[PDB]
Amino acid sequence: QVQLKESGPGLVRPSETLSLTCAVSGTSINSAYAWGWVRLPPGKGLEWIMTVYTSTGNTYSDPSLKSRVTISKDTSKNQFSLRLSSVTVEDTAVYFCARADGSDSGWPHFDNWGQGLLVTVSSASTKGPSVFPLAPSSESTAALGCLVKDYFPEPVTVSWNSGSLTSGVHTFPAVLQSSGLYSLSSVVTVPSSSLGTQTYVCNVNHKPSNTKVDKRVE
Amino acid sequence: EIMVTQSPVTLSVSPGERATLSCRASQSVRNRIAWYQQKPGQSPRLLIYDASIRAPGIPDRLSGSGSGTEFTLTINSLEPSDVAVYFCQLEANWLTFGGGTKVEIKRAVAAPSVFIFPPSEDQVKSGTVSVVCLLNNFYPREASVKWKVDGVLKTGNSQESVTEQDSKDNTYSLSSTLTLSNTDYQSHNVYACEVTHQGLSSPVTKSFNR
Repeated sequence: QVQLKESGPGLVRPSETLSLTCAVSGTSINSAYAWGWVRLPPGKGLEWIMTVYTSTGNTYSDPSLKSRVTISKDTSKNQFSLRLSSVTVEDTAVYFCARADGSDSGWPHFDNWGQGLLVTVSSASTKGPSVFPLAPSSESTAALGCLVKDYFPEPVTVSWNSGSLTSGVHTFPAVLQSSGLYSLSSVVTVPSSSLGTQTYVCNVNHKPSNTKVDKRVE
Repeated sequence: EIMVTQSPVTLSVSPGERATLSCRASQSVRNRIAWYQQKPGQSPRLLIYDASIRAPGIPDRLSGSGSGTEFTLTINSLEPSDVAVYFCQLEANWLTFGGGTKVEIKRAVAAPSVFIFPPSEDQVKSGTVSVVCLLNNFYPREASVKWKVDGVLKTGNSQESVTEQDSKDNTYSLSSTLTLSNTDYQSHNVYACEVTHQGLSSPVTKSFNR
């Protein structure tokens, strides 16, 4: 009965200030016990950042980043924002905002999380991907795919036949190449007898670069 | 100063059996532990708060317990919908989560289907070609992929990626990409992908010319 939605830039230059806004829908923000920010670094679990309490406005933050983080609250917009300053590349993570509940004990726990927003910290520029088809060499099952090469930053969306084909599809997580750019594959297994009577297209979407490409695979 | 350590890192449980996850606090914290479930690409969902209280909507199969320093999350009759990462959280003003525990179901040994994809013709115009080898639907999580160009081993020039455990058949897929320059790709002939896996009696090799 409460929905949270993170907002902010997906790419931030180093040493700048990351500003993320958490829009709350369903209830008043001050009707909640407390609100918090938690991020998910690559190769790391959940790491709590800040927590603001409604009745007092008091803030608690992780000591390893105390002077670099603040939180503002706008009751008119029914939202609260997180501001991280002097941002380094260590701050690249998926940032969530969540509602806290103290139960009878008064100790906080999160009961409602937002979608989460990926923020990459890099001085690199936004780059669109190159999409190449993946077909076997020129046997009861064929493997078709698309290679989404050299894009920045994450993420990208890949669907097959405009979401009409889901079975046998495997979209692999992206791999960070040593060039600073990402590349992933998205494969699908189909009956070999259907290759002549069935078209297979991959729908690649890279919102950071405003790129959209559909590739016919044969 | 209080730390919460989870154990084990990965947990492999047969379908219908019991999964027992551990969360150890460095100091006695009574019942101030909350458990969360997080699936890949999704937000964390609250399972247990105050050590043993189920969140609304959480089935009776899952139940938390423990007081003091050691805490346990139990998943009885494990379901394919239970494959996720589970976090325990210390309920304090200075919050802190555990490292997380990945849970997967146990399956019969499944051999992988090995496919290899020659680079498209528009790749060579770019100056860089990428050949992809696909390992599709195998249960033993780890395999060994080897790239051989004219018999020369070239594994350190590739990158691999593994998808999550499938919700339907409970297998894993792997995709390796060997990235070379066009001026180096045109100077060699045979490009082979050698796969070693538990479900294979001998290594499987897929190759192509040109």
